[PDB]
Amino acid sequence: SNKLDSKVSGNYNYLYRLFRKSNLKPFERDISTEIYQAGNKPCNGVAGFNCYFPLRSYSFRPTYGVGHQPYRVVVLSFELLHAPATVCGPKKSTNLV
Amino acid sequence: STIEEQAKTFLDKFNHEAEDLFYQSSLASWNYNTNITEENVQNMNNAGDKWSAFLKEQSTLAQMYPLQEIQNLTVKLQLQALQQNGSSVLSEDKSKRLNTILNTMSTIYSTGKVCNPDNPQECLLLEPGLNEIMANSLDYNERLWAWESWRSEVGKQLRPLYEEYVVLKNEMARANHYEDYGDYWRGDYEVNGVDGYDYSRGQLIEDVEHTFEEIKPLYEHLHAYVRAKLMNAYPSYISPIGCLPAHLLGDMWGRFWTNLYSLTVPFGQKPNIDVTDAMVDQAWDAQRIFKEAEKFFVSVGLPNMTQGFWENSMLTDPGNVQKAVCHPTAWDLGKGDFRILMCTKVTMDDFLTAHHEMGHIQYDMAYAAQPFLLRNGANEGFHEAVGEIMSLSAATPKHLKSIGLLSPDFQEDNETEINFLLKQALTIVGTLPFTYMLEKWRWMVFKGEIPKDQWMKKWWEMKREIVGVVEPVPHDETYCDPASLFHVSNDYSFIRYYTRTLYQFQFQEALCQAAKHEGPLHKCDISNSTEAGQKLFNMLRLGKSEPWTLALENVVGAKNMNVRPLLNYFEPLFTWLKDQNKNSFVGWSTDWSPY
Ligand SMILES: *[C@@H]1O[C@H](CO)[C@@H](O)[C@H](O)[C@H]1NC(C)=O
Ligand SMILES: *[C@@H]1O[C@H](CO)[C@@H](O)[C@H](O)[C@H]1NC(C)=O
Ligand SMILES: *[C@@H]1O[C@H](CO)[C@@H](O)[C@H](O)[C@H]1NC(C)=O
Ligand SMILES: [Cl-]
Ligand SMILES: [Zn+2]
Repeated sequence: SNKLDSKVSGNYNYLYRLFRKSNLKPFERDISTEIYQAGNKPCNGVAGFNCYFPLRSYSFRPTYGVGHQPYRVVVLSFELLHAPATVCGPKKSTNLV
Repeated sequence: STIEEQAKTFLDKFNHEAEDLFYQSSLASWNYNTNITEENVQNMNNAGDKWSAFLKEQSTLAQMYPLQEIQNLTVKLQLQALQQNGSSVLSEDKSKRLNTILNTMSTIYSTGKVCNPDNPQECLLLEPGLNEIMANSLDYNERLWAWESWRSEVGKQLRPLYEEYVVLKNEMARANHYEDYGDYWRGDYEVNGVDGYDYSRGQLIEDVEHTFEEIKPLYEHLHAYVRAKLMNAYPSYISPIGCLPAHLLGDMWGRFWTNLYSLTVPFGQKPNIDVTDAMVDQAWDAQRIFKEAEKFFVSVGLPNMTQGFWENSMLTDPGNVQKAVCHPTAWDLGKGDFRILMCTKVTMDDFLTAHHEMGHIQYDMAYAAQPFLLRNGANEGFHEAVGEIMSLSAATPKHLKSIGLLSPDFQEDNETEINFLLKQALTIVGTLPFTYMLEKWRWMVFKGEIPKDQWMKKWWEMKREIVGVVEPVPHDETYCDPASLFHVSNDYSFIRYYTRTLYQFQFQEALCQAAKHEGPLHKCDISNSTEAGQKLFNMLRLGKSEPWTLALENVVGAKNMNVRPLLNYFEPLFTWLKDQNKNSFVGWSTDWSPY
């Protein structure tokens, strides 16, 4: 995505997580922004120094090189359950002779 | 919460914000250099210091943890090698006094101011007016006066600058219990803490003072030949048994005597050939100058530039309707952004300057794996070390003759090569007598070694004992030298140019590892060298994680540097000098003077 999510002023909308003390399990969504910290305290106040909150941001500008210019990734995970099959590929037909 | 986990969980955020601050400062540092507007003057310096506005209180918040029990040397090389010690320790008034004397030591000195003290009708400056009389002259009304004309006009004005700047360093050195404030310059040079692959603390004299003992017998081979090359237009002042004056520089400070090649031109009004401007009749543009620069990297195997390189770089001159500057600088703005700034035109003299600086951004793509804490040279000289290796690899006959510039009707004659090899004879040594007289001045004198009675009376006799270049007019303390230099005024350590010339040939000898050629060593090119394809790939990506001590072990494995690989490449030049010392001055007189 070159001319899609690139702002000269700054594309600070796309946020991501740089710090998380707990490791992951598949298909887990993490939207709760519990404030990470490196100090033995319950983050006195609301924010500030020694409370490195886990939400960070990106800085996409439209003159970066590859590896830093943003990409749009989507995964189509397939599953087979005990329910009857409802989604399937296309079945093309022929003429009627 | 151990300190090792604390180190990485602070330094990840530190480099993540550091690359953002680096790009926010690099935008202001680059858009000014292409677009000179009056709004850009306000908009570049506030944002180039916005990286410093975070760093001047964030570095103190970075080494707020003492890093006592750190077991991984990578993050300790990240933090402890970049301890920004400054005005937060001693004072803020004395530091701003140093900032005040930095205004008058570098900005007022910049571009100079030379007025004619003889007549007011001649309003001529340093570059506008003295160079056209310097270029062609025959009498001695101004030429021997031209060296001390800076001492009589500007050399008397820089007198309060000489003492306080050299007696401030003892107060500057006693901050963090270090022995010198040159250890702040030696901060990347203090590498103790690993097993064997560094330089020891007691090995510093063995590292520095011993490496100059090998190139000194090579200086006397040209000190008996270039000294006798003044017999063209130098009457009644310099005998051939004596030495050279100090007005044979080309500029006012003159840190090299390389410009004596234009003095020793045999036929100046009748050129033999001109192989440089053979591009003009075929009329290539500035594009093909840059298309072949990465094809030189394709032939060795180095990867091509990104697709965002040929549209944002400087390929055409903007001119005066779009105000810009023409400073040749390589640029690594970070996060995969690669571009350059260079005074490109239709000429051919920029080809060597382009091929000298194209290796800089190829080096910039080599350390792209580690973050900005290690994204530099391992010393001050490794940023231009790979740039000075291929700076002499562009004027090779296998690169210039193969494209079709030479004439096929000319038969191969071995007698016409007397003037082809005279150009590179004064390039390699011509700044090395300048190196060792600056190596002694400011290293171990600030710990209580120079009192008020030997400020400059220790300085003057260093110029004639080993260097040799003698003064033609006697001086005193009113004739301050080092405030007139270009590198001293911004306190540049001259250690990178001492290791610049040495560290090229250890990898320049690896281009021809079979039998050094298929014949003589007049030709050397990297056109389809598949043995040098993946040879330098593991040489250059290491950066700072292994320091400047053992950065020369990737392909050869040498512990130190010697000038023994400088012997095989200069074989037509060394046999041109070994049979010359038969009638020149033998030894050296310590009291010879041209007055
Ligand atoms: C030390 O740090 C580097 C880079 O952060 C990492 O690659 C390496 O695995 C670390 N070593 C240890 C023993 O944790
Ligand atoms: C670099 O040069 C090669 C040819 O050697 C070419 O295939 C490639 O597309 C070039 N790179 C770019 C970004 O155009
Ligand atoms: C390049 O060099 C290698 C080894 O020196 C050789 O095998 C190969 O044929 C060369 N290729 C060309 C096009 O000269
Ligand atoms: Cl000196
Ligand atoms: Zn350079």
